[PDB]
Amino acid sequence: QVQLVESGGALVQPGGSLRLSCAASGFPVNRYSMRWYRQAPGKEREWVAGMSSAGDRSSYEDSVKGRFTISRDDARNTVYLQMNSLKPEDTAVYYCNVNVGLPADLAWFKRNTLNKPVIMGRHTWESIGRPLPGRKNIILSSQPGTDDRVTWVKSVDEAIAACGDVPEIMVIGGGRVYEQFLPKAQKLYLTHIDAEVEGDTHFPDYEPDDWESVFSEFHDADAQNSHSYCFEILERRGGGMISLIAALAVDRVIGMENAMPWNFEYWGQGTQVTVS
Ligand SMILES: NC(=O)C1=CN([C@@H]2O[C@H](COP(=O)(O)OP(=O)(O)OC[C@H]3O[C@@H](n4cnc5c(N)ncnc54)[C@H](OP(=O)(O)O)[C@@H]3O)[C@@H](O)[C@H]2O)C=CC1
Ligand SMILES: COc1cc(Cc2cnc(N)nc2N)cc(OC)c1OC
Ligand SMILES: [Cl-]
Ligand SMILES: [Cl-]
Ligand SMILES: [Cl-]
Repeated sequence: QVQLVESGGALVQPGGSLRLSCAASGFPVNRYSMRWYRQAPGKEREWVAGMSSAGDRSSYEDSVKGRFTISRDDARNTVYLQMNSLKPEDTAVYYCNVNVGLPADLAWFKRNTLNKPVIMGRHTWESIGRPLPGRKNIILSSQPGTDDRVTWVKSVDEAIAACGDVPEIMVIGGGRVYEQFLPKAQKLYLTHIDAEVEGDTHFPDYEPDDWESVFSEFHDADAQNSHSYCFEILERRGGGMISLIAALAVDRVIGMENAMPWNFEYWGQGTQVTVS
């Protein structure tokens, strides 16, 4: 039922302007984070621009910031991309992207990680597929890095060193990374999702008795959030920078086929912009 339909692509002269539209159906655009991507042949797709669900933050890749501006039309349930000072290298298929299923968890994750360094394993980096704005992104891999926009490290010790002298480091997944950082963690930020879903990755088997809950907030399933969910912050009974943040369904399920099973990603059909 969720549909994203882009229009507005055209042939434009260098230095010209264009406005793209994405007509959305099946969800209200002003209540989800929305992103634009583009892809030219022989190149990987790249994130272009995004706006947070709350509408209080927008982010752009360096080559388009200022030139491009993202906007959401409430009455038309449509997302726009205004594009100025267009260059031949802007030639690409442009399309919108949205995650649906549990937007409250993604807002909670953003609120609790902005302006902190995040550490993730290579599989989680591939699943997210874009640098998280406003955070230093640190990727664990035993192999050389493959993206200049983030910091690649080859060990737990290198990952922590790359965070520098900060008050808090957020470890954001996935299962293998959580297993190694849980014994160093002083705090767990957990979203518990009341969903029975198949998983191939689980959060590590921590002992609830060894943790004290200092924050607990219950929420109901609603029109946007498919299942009841709760936010919890635990502190280790009896100091350090490391915190884990994770969303757990029933039986500590966190992933399936390199995605979160309660999250559904949708992509538009694309519209071709040609600058010649
Ligand atoms: N909150 C949630 O519910 C979350 C769920 N997930 C889910 O987790 C799943 C992925 O988790 P998982 O499959 O365990 O993969 P991870 O995301 O933990 O990444 C694993 C990779 O990280 C690298 N790595 C791990 N430890 C080290 C180390 N000490 N030194 C160097 N490199 C290291 C290796 O990369 P290499 O092979 O290149 O060496 C390894 O293959 C996905 O389904 C994702 O959706 C992810 C994040 C949050
Ligand atoms: C920002 O979008 C994503 C974020 C995360 C990590 C994550 C998401 N939610 C919570 N509570 N903790 C986390 N560590 C994981 C993701 O997919 C695995 C994401 O893409 C949907
Ligand atoms: Cl969202
Ligand atoms: Cl990207
Ligand atoms: Cl290590």
